[PDB]
Amino acid sequence: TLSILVAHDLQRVIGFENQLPWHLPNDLKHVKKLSTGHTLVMGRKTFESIGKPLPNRRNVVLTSDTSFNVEGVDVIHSIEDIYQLPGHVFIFGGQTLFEEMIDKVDDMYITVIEGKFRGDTFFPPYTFEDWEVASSVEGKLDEKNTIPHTFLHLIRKKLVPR
Ligand SMILES: NC(=O)c1ccc[n+]([C@@H]2O[C@H](COP(=O)([O-])OP(=O)(O)OC[C@H]3O[C@@H](n4cnc5c(N)ncnc54)[C@H](OP(=O)(O)O)[C@@H]3O)[C@@H](O)[C@H]2O)c1
Ligand SMILES: COc1ccc([C@H]2c3cc(OC)c(OC)cc3CNN2C(=O)CCc2cc(Cc3cnc(N)nc3N)cc(OC)c2OC)cc1
Repeated sequence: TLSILVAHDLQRVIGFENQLPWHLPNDLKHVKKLSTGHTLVMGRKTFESIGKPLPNRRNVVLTSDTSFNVEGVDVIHSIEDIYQLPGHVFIFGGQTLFEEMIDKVDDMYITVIEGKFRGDTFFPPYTFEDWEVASSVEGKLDEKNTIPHTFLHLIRKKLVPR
């Protein structure tokens, strides 16, 4: 099973200057809960943004750099390699990988950041015409989590004759 895992704002911004534009602890907890025990596939720039592999899960980094070899990270050099990874694979970012994989994945776990941030990287456009909302859950707010956000689980709709 192959899934997208992403947070994007009301304009589909996902990043600014190789960082998340928002500070939202709850969403990182969301990521931790969904991806723990499973596999993360991310592009080279996304990895360097995090700097280290995330614990208790397989970290896979896609890069053309044959010299890439980081402790705790498996490396792949093409998209085709993704499909031979076992278990639940989460496409973890960033913009380039999302663009390459949005037409290939079974489902998407999207955190809609209900605000407008300055960004320089975006999630590709998509329509709910093509995706069923398996679940939609408002994130709870507090003094440490102040930006409204909604957790979506979207599943690709089957094309049928009507
Ligand atoms: N949910 C979120 O909000 C979220 C999640 C993740 C990341 N982000 C953000 O996304 C932004 C980064 O996105 P990005 O598009 O600039 O970078 P990216 O997708 O993380 O990394 C791009 C790099 O991935 C490698 N790559 C991608 N496709 C490849 C292929 N087919 N074959 C070989 N290598 C491939 C290349 O690395 P080489 O150049 O080394 O070959 C490419 O330069 C950051 O701002 C980050 O904050 C946001
Ligand atoms: C306050 O609660 C926290 C704070 C930090 C974390 C820690 C953490 C620390 C751990 O060890 C204790 C651990 O072990 C199990 C697991 C985890 C899990 N994630 N963590 C991170 O640092 C990664 C955060 C992060 C993600 C993404 C991608 C992403 C973003 N969002 C969406 N929706 N999709 C996504 N593809 C991009 C980032 O930059 C570009 C980034 O860096 C800020 C966990 C919980």
